[PDB]
Amino acid sequence: VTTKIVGILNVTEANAAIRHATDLIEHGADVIDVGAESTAPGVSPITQEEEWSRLKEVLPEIIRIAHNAHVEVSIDTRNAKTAELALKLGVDYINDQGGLLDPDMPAIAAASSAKIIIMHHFGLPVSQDRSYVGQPEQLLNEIIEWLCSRVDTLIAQGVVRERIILDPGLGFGKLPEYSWYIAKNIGKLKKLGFPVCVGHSRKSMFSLIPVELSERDVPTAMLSTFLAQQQVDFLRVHDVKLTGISIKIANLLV
Ligand SMILES: Nc1nc2ncc(COP(=O)(O)O)nc2c(=O)[nH]1
Ligand code: NA
Repeated sequence: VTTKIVGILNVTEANAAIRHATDLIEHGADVIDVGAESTAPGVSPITQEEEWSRLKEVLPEIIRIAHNAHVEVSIDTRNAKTAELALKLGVDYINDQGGLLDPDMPAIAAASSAKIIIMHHFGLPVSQDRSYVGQPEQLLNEIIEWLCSRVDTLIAQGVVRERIILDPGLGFGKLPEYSWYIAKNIGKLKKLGFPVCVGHSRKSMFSLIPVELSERDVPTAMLSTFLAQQQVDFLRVHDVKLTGISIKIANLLV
């Protein structure tokens, strides 16, 4: 099971971010995903310029410390300019949570040879007015078509096919029942032949198993084990130690 641990580093103090990145490295992260725009339901969006001013103080040291430890760095942004600036600093992935919502994102990814995650959503920020209703199978078919259209855009604009990673965006306009349905059927997304990233960690989908937000890391790890068994290529998680345990258990079940 080649599943990589993508440790979440939210910077929404610079010194505290460096300490968190260091702890994520020491507990076994394969990638540090650095993000400065909270996408939580009540959050109003910040500008790309404000986003970058939060990142530019921490990203050089995080990149140095991670690369020194042979850990990669991902930039979690919907803005092509932020991805471009982060790429100049040396990050390894664009985690394009907007899924080419910025029309300049393909040019940035292609001109940088970076790996790119594109994540499905019903618009950002999330809204209860923009939420899927209907048959769960049809939702999965829609997510696949939405992602495939964006894959085509990237390849046409010069992004190599091997560098594209697909993420269904659990929770983004997806009520808990639908997010579990997608996770359970993640193999159908995997059958497209692209690496898959899943971001289930602490998500409101766990409200369905009455587990409140503060206690969700252990339930997250239970699902992490299942996702690792399905050969999901990247898990975007808060607790890197527990996720390492989940992947080792999946390996022992092969
Ligand atoms: N690729 C990807 N990126 C993401 N970025 C942010 C969040 C929001 O979750 P957080 O508030 O816990 O960071 N979820 C995802 C996700 O599921 N996939
Ligand atoms: Na590296």
